[PDB]
Amino acid sequence: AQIPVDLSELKEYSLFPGQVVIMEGINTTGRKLVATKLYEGVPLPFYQPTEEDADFEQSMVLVA
Amino acid sequence: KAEAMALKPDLVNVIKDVSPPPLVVMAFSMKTMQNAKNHQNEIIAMAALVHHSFALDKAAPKPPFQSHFCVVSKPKDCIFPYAFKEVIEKKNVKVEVAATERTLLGFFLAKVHKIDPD
Repeated sequence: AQIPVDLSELKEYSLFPGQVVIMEGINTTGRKLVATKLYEGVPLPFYQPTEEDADFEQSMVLVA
Repeated sequence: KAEAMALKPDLVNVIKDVSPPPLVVMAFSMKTMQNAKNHQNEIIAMAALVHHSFALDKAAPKPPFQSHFCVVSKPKDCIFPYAFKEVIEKKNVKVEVAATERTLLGFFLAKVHKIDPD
Protein backbone atom coordinates (compact mmCIF):
# COMPACT_ATOMS: atom_id res chain seq x y z
CA ALA A 1 0.00 0.00 0.00
CA GLN A 2 0.98 3.64 -0.55
CA ILE A 3 0.38 6.62 1.75
CA PRO A 4 1.42 10.30 1.57
CA VAL A 5 4.01 11.49 4.11
CA ASP A 6 3.93 14.92 5.76
CA LEU A 7 7.37 16.23 6.74
CA SER A 8 6.41 19.54 8.40
CA GLU A 9 7.13 18.26 11.93
CA LEU A 10 10.39 16.46 11.03
CA LYS A 11 13.52 18.30 12.15
CA GLU A 12 16.39 16.55 10.34
CA TYR A 13 16.04 14.12 7.43
CA SER A 14 17.65 13.06 4.15
CA LEU A 15 15.54 11.18 1.62
CA PHE A 16 15.89 9.85 -1.92
CA PRO A 17 13.55 7.63 -3.98
CA GLY A 18 13.96 3.91 -3.41
CA GLN A 19 15.35 4.24 0.13
CA VAL A 20 14.23 1.48 2.50
CA VAL A 21 13.34 3.38 5.66
CA ILE A 22 11.65 2.99 9.05
CA MET A 23 9.51 5.93 10.16
CA GLU A 24 7.76 6.74 13.42
CA GLY A 25 4.78 9.04 13.31
CA ILE A 26 1.08 9.65 13.79
CA ASN A 27 -1.59 8.27 11.44
CA THR A 28 -5.06 8.90 12.84
CA THR A 29 -7.17 8.78 9.67
CA GLY A 30 -5.17 6.08 7.88
CA ARG A 31 -4.71 8.11 4.69
CA LYS A 32 -1.75 10.33 5.66
CA LEU A 33 1.28 9.95 7.95
CA VAL A 34 2.78 12.87 9.87
CA ALA A 35 6.37 11.73 10.33
CA THR A 36 8.05 12.61 13.62
CA LYS A 37 11.15 10.40 13.81
CA LEU A 38 13.43 8.96 11.12
CA TYR A 39 15.62 6.07 12.29
CA GLU A 40 19.22 6.25 11.07
CA GLY A 41 20.62 3.51 8.86
CA VAL A 42 23.13 0.91 10.05
CA PRO A 43 26.08 -0.29 7.90
CA LEU A 44 27.55 -3.81 7.41
CA PRO A 45 30.48 -5.05 9.52
CA PHE A 46 33.97 -4.55 8.12
CA TYR A 47 36.17 -7.31 6.73
CA GLN A 48 37.88 -9.39 9.41
CA PRO A 49 41.63 -9.69 8.66
CA THR A 50 43.39 -13.02 8.99
CA GLU A 51 46.91 -13.64 10.26
CA GLU A 52 48.28 -13.70 6.70
CA ASP A 53 46.83 -10.28 5.82
CA ALA A 54 48.93 -8.57 8.52
CA ASP A 55 52.19 -9.90 7.03
CA PHE A 56 51.84 -8.04 3.72
CA GLU A 57 54.17 -5.15 2.90
CA GLN A 58 53.61 -1.64 1.60
CA SER A 59 52.04 -1.35 -1.86
CA MET A 60 51.16 1.48 -4.24
CA VAL A 61 47.98 1.53 -6.35
CA LEU A 62 47.11 3.79 -9.29
CA VAL A 63 43.55 4.56 -10.37
CA ALA A 64 42.31 6.20 -13.58
CA LYS B 1 -27.67 -7.47 38.50
CA ALA B 2 -27.42 -11.14 39.53
CA GLU B 3 -24.31 -13.27 40.02
CA ALA B 4 -23.60 -16.91 40.86
CA MET B 5 -20.69 -19.34 40.78
CA ALA B 6 -20.40 -23.05 39.98
CA LEU B 7 -17.60 -25.03 41.62
CA LYS B 8 -17.03 -27.44 38.72
CA PRO B 9 -18.00 -27.45 35.01
CA ASP B 10 -19.78 -30.74 35.71
CA LEU B 11 -22.56 -28.83 37.52
CA VAL B 12 -23.84 -27.22 34.28
CA ASN B 13 -26.44 -28.82 31.98
CA VAL B 14 -28.35 -27.74 28.86
CA ILE B 15 -31.93 -27.53 27.59
CA LYS B 16 -32.36 -26.31 24.01
CA ASP B 17 -36.14 -26.43 23.36
CA VAL B 18 -37.21 -23.16 24.98
CA SER B 19 -37.87 -19.87 23.20
CA PRO B 20 -35.24 -17.12 23.62
CA PRO B 21 -36.04 -14.03 25.71
CA PRO B 22 -36.19 -10.46 24.34
CA LEU B 23 -33.03 -8.34 24.42
CA VAL B 24 -32.02 -4.70 24.86
CA VAL B 25 -30.56 -3.04 21.77
CA MET B 26 -28.72 0.29 21.60
CA ALA B 27 -27.72 2.05 18.38
CA PHE B 28 -25.44 5.04 18.81
CA SER B 29 -23.61 7.59 16.66
CA MET B 30 -20.88 10.10 17.43
CA LYS B 31 -19.12 13.17 16.01
CA THR B 32 -15.40 13.94 16.03
CA MET B 33 -13.33 17.03 15.29
CA GLN B 34 -9.61 17.00 14.56
CA ASN B 35 -7.36 18.70 17.08
CA ALA B 36 -5.60 21.58 15.34
CA LYS B 37 -2.51 21.42 17.56
CA ASN B 38 -1.35 17.81 17.20
CA HIS B 39 -2.34 14.16 16.91
CA GLN B 40 -5.84 14.15 18.41
CA ASN B 41 -9.44 13.75 17.24
CA GLU B 42 -11.81 14.78 20.03
CA ILE B 43 -15.43 13.75 20.59
CA ILE B 44 -17.96 16.60 20.53
CA ALA B 45 -21.35 14.90 20.20
CA MET B 46 -23.21 11.61 20.71
CA ALA B 47 -26.72 10.28 20.13
CA ALA B 48 -28.17 6.90 21.10
CA LEU B 49 -31.44 5.05 20.50
CA VAL B 50 -32.65 2.30 22.83
CA HIS B 51 -35.15 -0.55 22.60
CA HIS B 52 -35.79 -2.53 25.79
CA SER B 53 -37.67 -5.48 24.22
CA PHE B 54 -36.18 -6.78 20.96
CA ALA B 55 -37.57 -10.13 19.81
CA LEU B 56 -34.82 -12.30 18.33
CA ASP B 57 -37.16 -14.91 16.82
CA LYS B 58 -39.91 -12.59 15.53
CA ALA B 59 -40.32 -9.66 13.15
CA ALA B 60 -38.50 -6.39 13.80
CA PRO B 61 -40.40 -4.01 16.11
CA LYS B 62 -42.06 -0.90 14.69
CA PRO B 63 -40.87 1.67 15.69
CA PRO B 64 -37.38 0.20 16.28
CA PHE B 65 -36.80 2.43 19.33
CA GLN B 66 -38.61 3.71 22.42
CA SER B 67 -36.19 6.05 24.22
CA HIS B 68 -33.23 8.16 23.12
CA PHE B 69 -30.79 10.77 24.41
CA CYS B 70 -28.22 13.23 23.04
CA VAL B 71 -25.16 15.09 24.36
CA VAL B 72 -22.92 17.92 23.11
CA SER B 73 -19.78 19.73 24.25
CA LYS B 74 -17.08 22.26 23.29
CA PRO B 75 -13.55 21.01 22.57
CA LYS B 76 -11.14 23.34 24.38
CA ASP B 77 -11.36 26.83 22.92
CA CYS B 78 -14.74 27.56 21.29
CA ILE B 79 -17.74 28.67 23.32
CA PHE B 80 -21.42 27.81 22.91
CA PRO B 81 -23.48 30.48 21.13
CA TYR B 82 -25.23 33.03 23.32
CA ALA B 83 -28.53 31.79 24.84
CA PHE B 84 -27.89 28.18 23.73
CA LYS B 85 -29.83 26.81 26.70
CA GLU B 86 -32.63 29.28 26.02
CA VAL B 87 -32.97 27.91 22.47
CA ILE B 88 -32.75 24.36 23.82
CA GLU B 89 -35.67 24.81 26.22
CA LYS B 90 -37.50 26.90 23.60
CA LYS B 91 -37.67 24.05 21.06
CA ASN B 92 -38.32 21.35 23.71
CA VAL B 93 -35.52 18.90 22.81
CA LYS B 94 -33.97 16.31 25.14
CA VAL B 95 -30.36 17.48 24.68
CA GLU B 96 -27.98 17.34 27.62
CA VAL B 97 -25.27 20.00 27.35
CA ALA B 98 -21.83 19.36 28.85
CA ALA B 99 -18.85 21.61 29.52
CA THR B 100 -15.77 19.48 28.75
CA GLU B 101 -15.05 16.15 27.07
CA ARG B 102 -14.59 14.40 30.42
CA THR B 103 -18.12 15.26 31.57
CA LEU B 104 -19.50 14.02 28.24
CA LEU B 105 -17.65 10.71 28.62
CA GLY B 106 -18.87 10.33 32.20
CA PHE B 107 -22.48 10.97 31.18
CA PHE B 108 -22.21 8.48 28.32
CA LEU B 109 -20.72 5.82 30.59
CA ALA B 110 -23.41 6.39 33.23
CA LYS B 111 -26.16 6.00 30.62
CA VAL B 112 -24.54 2.85 29.22
CA HIS B 113 -24.30 1.35 32.70
CA LYS B 114 -27.89 2.23 33.66
CA ILE B 115 -29.53 1.08 30.42
CA ASP B 116 -27.32 -2.05 30.38
CA PRO B 117 -27.65 -3.00 26.69
CA ASP B 118 -26.92 -6.47 25.36
